Amino acid sequence: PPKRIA
Amino acid sequence: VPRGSTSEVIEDEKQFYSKAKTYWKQIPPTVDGMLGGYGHISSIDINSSRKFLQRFLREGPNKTGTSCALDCGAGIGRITKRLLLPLFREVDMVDITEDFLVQAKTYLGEEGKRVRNYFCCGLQDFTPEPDSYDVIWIQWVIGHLTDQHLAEFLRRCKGSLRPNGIIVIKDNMAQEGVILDDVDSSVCRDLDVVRRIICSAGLSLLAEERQENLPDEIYHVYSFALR
Ligand SMILES: Nc1ncnc2c1ncn2[C@@H]1O[C@H](CSCC[C@H](N)C(=O)O)[C@@H](O)[C@H]1O
Repeated sequence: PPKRIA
Repeated sequence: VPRGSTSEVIEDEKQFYSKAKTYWKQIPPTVDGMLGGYGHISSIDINSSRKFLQRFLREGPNKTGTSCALDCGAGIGRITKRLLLPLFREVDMVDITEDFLVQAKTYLGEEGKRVRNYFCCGLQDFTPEPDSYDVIWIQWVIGHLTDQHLAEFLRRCKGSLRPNGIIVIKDNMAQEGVILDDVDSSVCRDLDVVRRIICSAGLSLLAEERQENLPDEIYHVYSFALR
């Protein structure tokens, strides 16, 4: 999915 | 040095695939599950995808047909429902997670009667029928395949396109390198890596577009149309 940049 | 290939970041390929399968098996079969807590961005996404696709549906020598689409990593059918079913006479879905394909039958409602094949399979194990699809839509799943499996899958996809058919990839892109997410067991690759893989598969770019109007904190998302 779309996701927060780690 | 940034990493340029999955072989630099995947310790154990069997485990890379098995962890991902376990992860999706425990996600709710909902839009918010498909979008990792970002279910609210779905309409922004679908609108942009529609505009993007419609560039290929104009009349002319190269017009992409509207008989059949393939939704890859389809999950419950978020994209099948809102983008593909309205535009394609039939749609096939492929996903690794059986619970999602079961939910799709409820989620898609009456229009879901035009979903023809529900294939429950990893992309890495899936060979689409030759000369079958006008559009092969691959969204928010390429990170689940190794570079070798992704290149191979794209080659098999190429052999399944009808005349004037296209493949669309829409996915998260890293600013630089190849970045492992060890929680969902996926990778995020930079645009150079993705283009390299596309080229390796004997495919060419028709168009590339950054997705606008996304939350600032997430990976950039791009669409590629290929043949
Ligand atoms: N190796 C693999 N082969 C096929 N599907 C996979 C896979 N690894 C993960 N998936 C599927 O990929 C999906 C990611 S969620 C995204 C769902 C859909 N593309 C959408 O944008 O709404 C899940 O449905 C999950 O089961």
